[PDB]
Amino acid sequence: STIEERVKKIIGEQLGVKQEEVTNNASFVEDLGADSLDTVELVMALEEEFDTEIPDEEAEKITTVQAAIDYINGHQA
Amino acid sequence: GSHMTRLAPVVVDVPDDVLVLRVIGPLFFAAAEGLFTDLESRLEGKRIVILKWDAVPVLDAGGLDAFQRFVKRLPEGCELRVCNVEFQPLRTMARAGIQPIPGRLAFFPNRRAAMADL
Repeated sequence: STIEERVKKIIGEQLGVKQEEVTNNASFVEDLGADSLDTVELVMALEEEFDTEIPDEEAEKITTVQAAIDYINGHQA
Repeated sequence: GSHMTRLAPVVVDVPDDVLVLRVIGPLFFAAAEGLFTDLESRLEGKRIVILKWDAVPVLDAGGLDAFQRFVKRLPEGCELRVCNVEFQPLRTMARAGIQPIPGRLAFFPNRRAAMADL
């Protein structure tokens, strides 16, 4: 899979929604039925898969599919 | 201690056996110790205690320890309800595997949900 596909796959798994619904625009809470704990677990799963610690201030902004994709691609240091 | 982590009154109509407070400030060990010790003195005749944590930006390992001990020590028939847990404390508690405890500890997204059976 591509990185974008991998991010979407993980979002789908963590939030328990079909891959079809994990569109780039989608907000975890407003669109994909997530709550704040689902969101925390989702960030944790991204941290583990991509071998990176995400600071709280930045993690707090990962609230949509695109946001997650953008952070992963953009923060590889 | 500058008493910067504190319990604040909440203006809401509730039964006399329900206590609703905000926690304002970080729950680092030392501050948490003082806050939960204070809270324990306010529990007489209370069936439900609701803590809104919107203004708790951080919870550290010792602060969590203090929270767990506070919960362990709650009187029989008194349930702690915590709402509006922010990202860092929520991630901290998730990593620690904190779970609700029937009749003793429950979590809610917001005050409305925490007060829905009232």
